[PDB]
Amino acid sequence: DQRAQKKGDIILGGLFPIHFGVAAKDQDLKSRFRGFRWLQAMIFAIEEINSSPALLPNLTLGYRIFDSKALEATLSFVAQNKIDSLNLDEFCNCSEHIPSTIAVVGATGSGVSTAVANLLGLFYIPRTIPNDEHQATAMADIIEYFRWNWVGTIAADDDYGRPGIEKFREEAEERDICIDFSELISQYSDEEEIQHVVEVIQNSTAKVIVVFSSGPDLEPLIKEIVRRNITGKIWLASEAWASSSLIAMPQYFHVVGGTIGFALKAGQIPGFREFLKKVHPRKSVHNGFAKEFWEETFNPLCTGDENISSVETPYIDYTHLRISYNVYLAVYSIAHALQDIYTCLPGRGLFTNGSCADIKKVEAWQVLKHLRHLNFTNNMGEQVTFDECGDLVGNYSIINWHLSPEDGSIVFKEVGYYNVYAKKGERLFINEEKILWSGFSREVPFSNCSRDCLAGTRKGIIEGEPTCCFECVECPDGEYSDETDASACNKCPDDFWSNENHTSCIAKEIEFLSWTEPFGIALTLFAVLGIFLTAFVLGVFIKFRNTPIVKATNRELSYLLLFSLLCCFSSSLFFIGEPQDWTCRLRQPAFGISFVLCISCILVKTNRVLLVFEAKIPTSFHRKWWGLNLQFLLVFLCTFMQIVICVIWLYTAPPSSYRNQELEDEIIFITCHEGSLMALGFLIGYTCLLAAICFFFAFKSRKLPENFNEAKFITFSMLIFFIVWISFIPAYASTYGKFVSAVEVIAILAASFGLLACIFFNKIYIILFKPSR
Amino acid sequence: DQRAQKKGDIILGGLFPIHFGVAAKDQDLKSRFRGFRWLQAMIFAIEEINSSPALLPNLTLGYRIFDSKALEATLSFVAQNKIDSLNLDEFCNCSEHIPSTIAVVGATGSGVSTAVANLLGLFYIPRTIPNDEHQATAMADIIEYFRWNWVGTIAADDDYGRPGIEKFREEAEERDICIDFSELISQYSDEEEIQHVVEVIQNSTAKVIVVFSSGPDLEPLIKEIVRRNITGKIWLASEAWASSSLIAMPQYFHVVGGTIGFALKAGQIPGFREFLKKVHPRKSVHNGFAKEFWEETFNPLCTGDENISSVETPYIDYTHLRISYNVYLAVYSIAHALQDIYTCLPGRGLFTNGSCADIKKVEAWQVLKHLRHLNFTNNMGEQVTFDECGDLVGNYSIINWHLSPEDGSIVFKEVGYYNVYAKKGERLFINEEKILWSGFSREVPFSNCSRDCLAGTRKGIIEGEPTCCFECVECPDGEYSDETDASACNKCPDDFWSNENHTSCIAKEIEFLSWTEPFGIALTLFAVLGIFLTAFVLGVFIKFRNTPIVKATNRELSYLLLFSLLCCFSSSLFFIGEPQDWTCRLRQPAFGISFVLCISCILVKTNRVLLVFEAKIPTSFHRKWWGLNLQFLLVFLCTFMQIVICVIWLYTAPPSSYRNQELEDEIIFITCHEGSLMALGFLIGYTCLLAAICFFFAFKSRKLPENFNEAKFITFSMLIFFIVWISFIPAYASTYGKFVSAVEVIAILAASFGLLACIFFNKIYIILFKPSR
Amino acid sequence: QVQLQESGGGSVQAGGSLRLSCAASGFPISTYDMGWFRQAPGKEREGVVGITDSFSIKYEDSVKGRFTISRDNAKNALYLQMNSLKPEDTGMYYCAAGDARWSLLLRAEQYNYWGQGTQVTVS
Amino acid sequence: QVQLQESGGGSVQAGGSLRLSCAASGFPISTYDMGWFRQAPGKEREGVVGITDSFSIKYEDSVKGRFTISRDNAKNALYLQMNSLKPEDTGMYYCAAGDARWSLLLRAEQYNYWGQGTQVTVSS
Repeated sequence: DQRAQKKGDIILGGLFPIHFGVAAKDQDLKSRFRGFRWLQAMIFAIEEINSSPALLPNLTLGYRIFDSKALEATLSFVAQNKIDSLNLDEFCNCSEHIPSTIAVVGATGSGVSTAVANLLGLFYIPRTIPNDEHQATAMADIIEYFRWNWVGTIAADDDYGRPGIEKFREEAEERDICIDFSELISQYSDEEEIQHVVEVIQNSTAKVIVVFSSGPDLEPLIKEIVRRNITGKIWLASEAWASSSLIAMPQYFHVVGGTIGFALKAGQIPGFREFLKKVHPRKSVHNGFAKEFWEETFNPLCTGDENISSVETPYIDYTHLRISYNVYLAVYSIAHALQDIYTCLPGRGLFTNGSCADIKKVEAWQVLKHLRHLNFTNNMGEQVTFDECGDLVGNYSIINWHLSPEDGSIVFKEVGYYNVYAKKGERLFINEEKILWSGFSREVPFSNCSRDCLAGTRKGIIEGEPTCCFECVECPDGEYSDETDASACNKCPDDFWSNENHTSCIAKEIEFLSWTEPFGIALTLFAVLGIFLTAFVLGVFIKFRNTPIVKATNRELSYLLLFSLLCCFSSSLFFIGEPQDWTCRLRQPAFGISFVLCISCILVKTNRVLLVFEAKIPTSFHRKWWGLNLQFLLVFLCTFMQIVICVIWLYTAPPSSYRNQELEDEIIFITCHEGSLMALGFLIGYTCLLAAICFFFAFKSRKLPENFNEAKFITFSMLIFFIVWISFIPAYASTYGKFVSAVEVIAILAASFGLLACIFFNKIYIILFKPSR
Repeated sequence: DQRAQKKGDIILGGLFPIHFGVAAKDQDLKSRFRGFRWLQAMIFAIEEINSSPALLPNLTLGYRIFDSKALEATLSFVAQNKIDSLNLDEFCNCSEHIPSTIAVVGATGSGVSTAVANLLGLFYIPRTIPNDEHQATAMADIIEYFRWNWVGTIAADDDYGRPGIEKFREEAEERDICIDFSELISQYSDEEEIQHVVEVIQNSTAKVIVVFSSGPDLEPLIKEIVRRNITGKIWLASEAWASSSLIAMPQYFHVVGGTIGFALKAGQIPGFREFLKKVHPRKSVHNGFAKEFWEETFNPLCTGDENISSVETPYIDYTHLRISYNVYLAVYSIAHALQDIYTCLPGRGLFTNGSCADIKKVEAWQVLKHLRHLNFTNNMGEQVTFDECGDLVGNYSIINWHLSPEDGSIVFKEVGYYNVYAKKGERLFINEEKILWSGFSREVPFSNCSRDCLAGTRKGIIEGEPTCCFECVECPDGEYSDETDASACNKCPDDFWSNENHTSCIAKEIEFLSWTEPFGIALTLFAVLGIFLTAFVLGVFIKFRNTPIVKATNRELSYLLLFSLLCCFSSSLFFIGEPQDWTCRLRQPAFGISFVLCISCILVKTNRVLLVFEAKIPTSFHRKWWGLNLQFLLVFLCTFMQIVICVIWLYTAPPSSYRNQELEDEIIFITCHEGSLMALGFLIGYTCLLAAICFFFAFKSRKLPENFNEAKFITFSMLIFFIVWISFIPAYASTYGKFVSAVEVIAILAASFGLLACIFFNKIYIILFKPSR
Repeated sequence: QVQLQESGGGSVQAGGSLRLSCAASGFPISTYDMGWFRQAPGKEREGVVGITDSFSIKYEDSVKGRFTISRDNAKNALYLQMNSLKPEDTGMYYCAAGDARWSLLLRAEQYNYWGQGTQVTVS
Repeated sequence: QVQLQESGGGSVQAGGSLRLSCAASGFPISTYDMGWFRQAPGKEREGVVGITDSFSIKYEDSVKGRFTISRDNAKNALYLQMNSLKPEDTGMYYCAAGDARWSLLLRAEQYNYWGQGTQVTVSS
């Protein structure tokens, strides 16, 4: 409801939205503020228009005041050009006059005047105070390069402190910032309740934090935690304009030390004291309602001559008022714009109606022109161009606090030289190093909730819980990733063991049934002793056969016994060695033929010791063999059926089965990998049946005494060795030992040694007794 | 920019937002609308206040006009009490005067005036036209009880048609309504493009549909599809105020017939023609800008005497204008509220400031009072109380269309009597039956995309596809739900077969090794013939033993042969029958003892035909047996070791194994379920070895001629029957046939028949030759 | 990004029990609590119950044991079980999300978010 | 009730490929699509490509051979893959929602919803 016409038609008046009521403003600011800033603005104006050559010498000076508030706020916003355009009231003898109000203070408090100015076309935002959204952007900009995931929040009842917390709420998610707590502190807070929230603070273990509390609001907060003396704590004191003012007590920085906070350096107003000294009781021709509030705040029963010094010096608490400096800069910018349009080029604007920028102004549309796209360079600050989002933004002094043992106080460091606006850039401009607080501890090495676990692991996530907290769990078997903290766990090469990562390998030692290890030595010793005894029995045989008793007995019998032992032992030697498919083709028929002809020699010895008889006729064959050819062809027919069935399974399809080991996980052993070998089992069974034959001829040998009782030994040795071989063959066929050490080899070598001990030893002794054989 | 002060300080003026420009309104409505409704309102006002005893005789009448539009719309909204409260302009000799404007038309077009009235405190929404949100609610309310899932959508460029489509978009999801298409139709649309959208319409097969097109917009839509003659189509013509007006051509209803659509019946204005006839050229003392637009729309070079009839009769197209009737009702309600406050009780309102409802009004706050909580009962409609969401809502006439062969047109049926507002309720009030359109086809039996499949099935869902479309897939085996379309497929009782649902059963026939089926008959015949031959051999034995040759031979031999055949056959009989655990305890020792003592009789017959010899000494036993006691005790020792090992596995733990069948799926056959029976196999092998013994004594019998050559038959029968039994026992032990029909029973009965044929037949023949034995 | 819904508005006698469920849309209640208040139509809004950000409750003498409130961060939902209520338990139940104090939630006028105000009549 | 965010904004060469992925929030794409247009900053908005809610696509004369558009109902998001691009790739990709015609979507002003308009300056 105030109305302050002043030097020039541009009249910077109207009700100030910062005041919400007559009583509010009377007992909030004026009772001890009090509207002196506009007096300084008018000084500067009258001092600069005297400097200027007739800047705006059009209208006069006059102050008339009459003090929700929306009705009178808009009514004081009402100029006179709006209510006299046509307005043909027969009783209104109106005349042309144009005032125009621009200044708005406390715009955040009341937005109805802003809406009115929007609808009328006279919108003028200069809140001239920089908004807290830029401070939230700055706190985010210090979030990224700290390289830390979550952070805590503390707020208060301040109206300006809310938009920051909501903005943090909608910006945290897209760049994984987690919030553990965000609680309000009032002017007075309960004791046990504050203890409860701080207790859940230690419960949360969210050590990094940002506080939006004001000075008197944060003073109790620094007070309570002194009692328990937990002092590893770091803060982020935003909007810390009054840095170390209410926290200046000693032993407090033992808890609240090392805090980094934003600040704005404010240029001191030249002669502020003498600016405020001019107001005196009842010598004031202008601003009569300055006089009324002076009367009503100092009730006027008495006190009609006191000065400001006589009053209780109300100019110590506010040495430099933020709103005063902001409106000072705003009015300076407006005056500079007025000077500019007084000295602008001859040219026109961009708006169709009201395009009259001359010595006489129409609706003050050039002022917004010079605000939007012109520099200011006022009050030794070098201000940026006025913008809607940010009016006048300077370099934010991110101050750091250091304890001073020599002074017992806090020293400030301008090491933070940065701003979020695009005047210097969107990137980093902060100095991080060469500072300390009881050591180098602000890096907070354990600010991340989860650690970098060992390679080959998924940072398993709790469902419905922020991605910051992850616990590491081990990748499935046979799969391992190289670098740590790998979400895409990948397959690992099969060349290493579990190697503290639970991996798998396929390349290991391969059993070739012969190695430098002692089993190979033992089997080689058995083989060489067998070969040596075969050589010795060959020598004794060649000794026996040199005598002319040859062809009086059957030399072919012993000759084929020697061939049988040689081939059966050759099969035993072929049994060991590196196993492949070609070795199996060279081995299996050899095994079959060795078995069948060794056993055929046994049978031909058992059935008839002496020569066979047959008819004497001339045929294709020779005559001297005296019937041995039938025994030869019987053994031969066995041999054929064996090798022809061998070639039958050869040419049809090579006998290769699936590659199998003892265990597919860690054991890689090459085997025969041939197959079931049904016909091989059939011929083995036929050989066993042939061994079962000629038992009764062995019995016809047990009755009669033959050649001084040698065939009985053959008979019982037959029995015992055949039964032991047939009892130990399925153990080899079933037991796992065949992989580690073949049992068939030892079984067959023992059987062959027994078979030779059946007759060779006995008749060697006999010929040692009687050489005539 | 119009300003119409009228009878009473309440002045229903201001710029009408329905007009967007001077040229717009000049060449859109006034060129042939033209603002005659307010003249009728002022008529009603003047003769109603003549009827009333001085309702409001305070202020006079006066019309002054001067014709975005926001600036002048708000400027005409500016009264005079707002700009004279303090407003101490030294040149403004203002005086007190209070107008107040309420009426707003076309509020949806421009909302800035609504915001101005909100901020000032003079908010007055009477859009008086009912909004389309209620129509969307109505179309939903007809969605539910049709019991159909999805529906198609067609829209146009109409501004009012959008909010319906978006509202349907956010309400469809929570109650599974699927949308297949929603496309816009302009004033002119391309030909091949429309063919393309209709082609994808047949592709979608979404037959039920709702259209938001206006009359001239939907006219081409009904036009194009005539060419191809697809005529099974049904529509939902919303906002069909002009029902069957642009679609009235014949053969069109062959395609567009049977459409149900909303409508609002509008009461005819009494004397509308004579209301519009009063305007005449240049005899009009008031509304001078009615004169200006009459001059400029009939350019004034000539035509200075023509009347409305002389002009091309512009009152045929709009017989009843919706906006005219709506503003008529609104001004009637306002006048009735003014009459009420003129005749209200002595009492006060709810507001604090401006609480002066007298003959003199302050800011028209009682009018909203009587709108919010008072009835109207105006224009024979019985209106409901004015509400913010719905101002004045009547019964929605959901009209149905019927082809009239006798008239060749469409007859309307008010069968739809419903509204969405809470005046009648939130539930159904619609008549559905007793109507037809080429039959009873509006139920649309196949409106659901998926059918009710057979019981026990998952309505399998395509991922990322609406739940309306589901395809049915068969539940896992052994699981079946009773009723159709069961998501929670549940287990079924095991008492029925697959029964066209792929179920499982466990209750089937159980094989008890004996049944009325022919296998049981055959085995019973074998058993009875065996019993008969045992009776016959018992008779011949009692014939043999009556002779005094007894005790000259061994009667015990034949007596124990008879006992052996009896017990072995009793074991064979016990072999069949229902198998349980107790039967197994009574069976297995019986089998063992039968085997061992039958074979012991065989052995004691083979080893020595005549009596045994031993020393003659007096002992505990008697003397006449002549050494038979040793044979008795040998058989006895076999019997003991058998039954004592039986009791050893009895008392330690009952011999019960896991319950197994041939196949656990469909076959439920009770078996012995005893176990491996290792000791049983051991004793069976020992019995087989005992059979292998005494071969050489059978040979000492082959040499000497005994009792006229009877033991050789015993010997070869021994051989053949023992080998056949030992060759057929493992076939029974391995073949599945043991489950369907026991093979051990036939094997043992054949063996016993052979064993008796060994000697009994031969010596029966012998005694038939020589009775002396 | 504050959105809430209410479910469980029915009618029971004095001895009847009532189930009330509140579900959020994108809002994690771990970051901040949500207050539930009772306001009979035609009268001012009073906070019968209230939950702090932590897992602590603040009741009044009219909801001793009769009202149970359950909150969990994972499901971002609130549950209210009422047993053996006094006959005038009829009223409007309102949900709010907005930074406040321990006792400032009992008065319940500092919340920025405004709920739909579902009306429940039990008698 | 429709929200969207841009991703994959990087600088490539003339022959390089650019990937754009945008996921809708709180709005299923079954009811209607989400059109994408390319505006050179400092002038009027132009629609290079046009999506149809019936899974149809509409391209301008030069789009063939360099633009691929992917959209599905299950995942309710949009992919834009570019290769063999024109040398002057500087521009802003604007996303719009709202029922319109084929020519109406080509002009691209009938959509009621307005996106934030994230811009990437390839300048190659």
